[PDB]
Amino acid sequence: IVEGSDAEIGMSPWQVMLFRKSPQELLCGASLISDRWVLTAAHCLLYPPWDKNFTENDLLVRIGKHSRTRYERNIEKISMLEKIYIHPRYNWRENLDRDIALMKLKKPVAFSDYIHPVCLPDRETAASLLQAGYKGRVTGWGNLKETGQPSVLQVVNLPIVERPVCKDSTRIRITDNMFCAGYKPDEGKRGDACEGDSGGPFVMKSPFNNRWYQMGIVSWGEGCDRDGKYGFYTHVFRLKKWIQKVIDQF
Amino acid sequence: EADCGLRPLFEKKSLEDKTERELLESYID
Amino acid sequence: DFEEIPEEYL
Ligand SMILES: N=C(N)NCCC[C@@H](NS(=O)(=O)Cc1ccccc1)C(=O)N1CCC[C@H]1C(=O)NCc1cc(Cl)ccc1CO
Ligand SMILES: *[C@@H]1O[C@H](CO)[C@@H](O)[C@H](O)[C@H]1NC(C)=O
Ligand code: NA
Ligand code: NA
Repeated sequence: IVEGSDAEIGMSPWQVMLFRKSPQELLCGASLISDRWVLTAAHCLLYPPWDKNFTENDLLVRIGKHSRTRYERNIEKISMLEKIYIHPRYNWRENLDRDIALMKLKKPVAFSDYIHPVCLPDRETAASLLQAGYKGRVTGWGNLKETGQPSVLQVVNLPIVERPVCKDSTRIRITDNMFCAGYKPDEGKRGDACEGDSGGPFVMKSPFNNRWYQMGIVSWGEGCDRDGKYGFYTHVFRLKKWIQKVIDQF
Repeated sequence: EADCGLRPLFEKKSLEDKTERELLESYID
Repeated sequence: DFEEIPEEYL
């Protein structure tokens, strides 16, 4: 996260770290959506242009974390993966359309002050909140700058951007399964996701019921925190039927 | 879950985090 | 740069 700040303790108790076993390193962010299911970006698991194709046994899920590198004894919980499900129409070839994946844990994780699931939006909450100017919050342990690394989880609040501005910022074909967020050059404030934040959540706090909803998944950008560029996020509600199909089936 | 999105150290105790108000203020409808 | 995690998690 570029131009963010240290998270408060327990601020994002749904935040998950995807951790590579060998070599031991941060792979991506992710989020906890129930005691057995974790949501992330498909490109965290499958991205052939970078020779990325992880299997269940390559990875661990670390939940309840704050420190990036420390083993947070008695706080974090480490889970193994039972199964990965990648969206069948995930478009890694072109533009990362439908950049979404689910991971089922081998065993349920116990909730605590530091571990708690985020809500997924329904149509109404999405309609109300996914509007240009409305701000969400992005969290992760990725790089502090495009070209270093944080001691603890970082957080930044960013406004959703009008779709024409998103489109006009890039040569990539944007789809309805994406939205973009970030400040414009003239707005002064800044901030963005960056390498390592992939797969983490873009959340909004509903003013109707005071619950946090995951509206987006950190997907792609052009550099990090560049003037005139924006971060692009998977539109979770637009892909919720798939999410529900997977959870209902498996 | 019925309890989703409510943080033990914040909403469950009626404590606010340092920047959530920034989000609320942007929700102008 | 990462602190070792318990062996049980393999
Ligand atoms: N005209 C185009 N070709 N546009 C599309 C480029 C997409 C690419 N951008 S990148 O190569 O700049 C990623 C990157 C950034 C910094 C350092 C190394 C790589 C990119 O973001 N990704 C490639 C696959 C993984 C993905 C990625 O790095 N996502 C992380 C990310 C997410 C967000 Cl929201 C903001 C910024 C970044 C990250 O941008
Ligand atoms: C990725 O991994 C699996 C097995 O290792 C394989 O079936 C698949 O074709 C590989 N490449 C993909 C999905 O693009
Ligand atoms: Na364009
Ligand atoms: Na920018």
